[PDB]
Amino acid sequence: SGFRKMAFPSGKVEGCMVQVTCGTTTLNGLWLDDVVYCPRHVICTNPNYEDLLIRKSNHNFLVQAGNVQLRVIGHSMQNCVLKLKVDTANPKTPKYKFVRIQPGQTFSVLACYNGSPSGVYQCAMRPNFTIKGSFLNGSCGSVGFNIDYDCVSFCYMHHMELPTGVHAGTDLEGNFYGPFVDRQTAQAAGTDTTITVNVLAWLYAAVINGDRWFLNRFTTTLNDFNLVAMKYNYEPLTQDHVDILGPLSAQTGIAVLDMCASLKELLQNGMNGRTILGSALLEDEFTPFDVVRQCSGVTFQ
Amino acid sequence: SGFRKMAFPSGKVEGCMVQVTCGTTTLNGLWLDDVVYCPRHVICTNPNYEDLLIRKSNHNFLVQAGNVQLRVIGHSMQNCVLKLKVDTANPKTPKYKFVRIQPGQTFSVLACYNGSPSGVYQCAMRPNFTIKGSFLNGSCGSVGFNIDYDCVSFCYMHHMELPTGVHAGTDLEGNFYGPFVDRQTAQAAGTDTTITVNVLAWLYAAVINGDRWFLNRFTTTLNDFNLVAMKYNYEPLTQDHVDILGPLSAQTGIAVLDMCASLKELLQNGMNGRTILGSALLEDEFTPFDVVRQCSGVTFQ
Repeated sequence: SGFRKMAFPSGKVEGCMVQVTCGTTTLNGLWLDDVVYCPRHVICTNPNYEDLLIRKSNHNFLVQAGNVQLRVIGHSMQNCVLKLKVDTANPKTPKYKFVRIQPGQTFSVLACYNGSPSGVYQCAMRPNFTIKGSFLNGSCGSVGFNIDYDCVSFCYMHHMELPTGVHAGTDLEGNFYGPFVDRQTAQAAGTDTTITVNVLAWLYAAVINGDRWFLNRFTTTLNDFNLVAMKYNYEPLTQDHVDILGPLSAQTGIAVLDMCASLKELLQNGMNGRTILGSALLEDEFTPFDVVRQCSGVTFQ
Repeated sequence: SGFRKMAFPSGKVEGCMVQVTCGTTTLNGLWLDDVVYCPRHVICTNPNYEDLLIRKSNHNFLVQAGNVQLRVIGHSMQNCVLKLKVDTANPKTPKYKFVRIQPGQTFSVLACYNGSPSGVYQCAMRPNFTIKGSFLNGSCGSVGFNIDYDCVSFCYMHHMELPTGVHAGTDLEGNFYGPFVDRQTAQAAGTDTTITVNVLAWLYAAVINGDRWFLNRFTTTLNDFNLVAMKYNYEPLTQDHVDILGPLSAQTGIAVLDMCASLKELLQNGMNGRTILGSALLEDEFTPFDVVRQCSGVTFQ
């Protein structure tokens, strides 16, 4: 029992983190097999990166894997990431994939500086394709990831901070999440919404942990819920969401639409100074999979 | 910018986690050099563990380090932990120490099942010597830890769940945190308090991140604060706490006693539907060191 914002063990990823220096820019890179991936705004000198990359040489890129120097024998650009071919394959390369996630899905972030990992935390891809991360100068190139049994699914590379303090970046093929670019504009985040299906999974987690004060006798239809959800800036709930919540409904005997009715009441009345799972807010950064994982017992390696 | 419940990178610790089986009991153990540490209630068959350990043989203890079997060549008891001497030193042994923490200090937990790490999360040692963790059957033997540069400071081994759903365990010399024992009684947690000095560090983190709505013109003395703190079940604030907050006071120009006055007002009025750092509650599981680390940029390895 208990419920915590939990991240994946980060060891498999620590073994891939390296430092990349060019000119007076230093950031983090990801070393898998014989390629080092990093953001392309590491190249020298409003931008046209194809111009700038042709005016460059392999020997301009310094790459540190701990103490050991790494010898760059080739480069190329893929969308907003840079691929630096080095002469040594990473012996610590885990089984991996490059995977792009959907708004509402969660991943773990390994924040890094100068190639040295600093910390690990859990977070979600907001519906407006930002993430509320924690980053300081030099964290460029840190990656986000999930782990399934023994395989590391990389889903995110960090690129920049937006004026509101939230963060933006790309998948590992170099394609940005959301309408952002790797050059200086007045870009801003769109207006965000709350991830409805996740709030309901979190409520099931509370029931499984002995909080039931918010439960009620009422029920409601999908349509009448969504009418109330949109009033409070909540995502619509789909029939697929109702199926994905099925297993959690079974374990507790609370029908999905019954729990919707409790959420409707919580939105219309607030919590009256009570708390759920140690929180005075409705939490939306836990998916149904996350809740089942933390209450059933699944491990990895 | 941004502020997140952050844990230490867990790789150095994953390399020490092993599985220990005896009789029909299976739990996790910690493998450093040529010793495997694990809770002693793994021994067979209200208890007297010295009786039970003398009726046992090295070959009763099965130890799995991944696939490889480990050969137990000796055993001994240290307080509530068991030391199992094996014939192989762990090549992945990091530089480490065994260190006992104080209520109010934080550490990272690597939750484990059958020797396989499952997840990593941050938490605090409550003033009543419990921790609000997340654990399921089989997590016995998982450890908590801090990392300072390259050295792993182990501070916790998990032992049991208490009737309220909170957790209890020992340091790595086998001495329990708090008035709990490794046998079945009606033991319960004492009444808890809120960690005052941590709430103030969290408020400084909010100021550093652009939340200032709770700041005020007032001030207050140490004595008049503590009179209000004790009313709301808050720890007393000491002059040492005021010194430890010094550097954060400097960075922001908010005098420690000025911020106390804001906390006094927050306690007497509530937040009026506003939030601080994404939270509708006053958070008390971040220390001054934690806040400086996450806003200055210190890494490890």
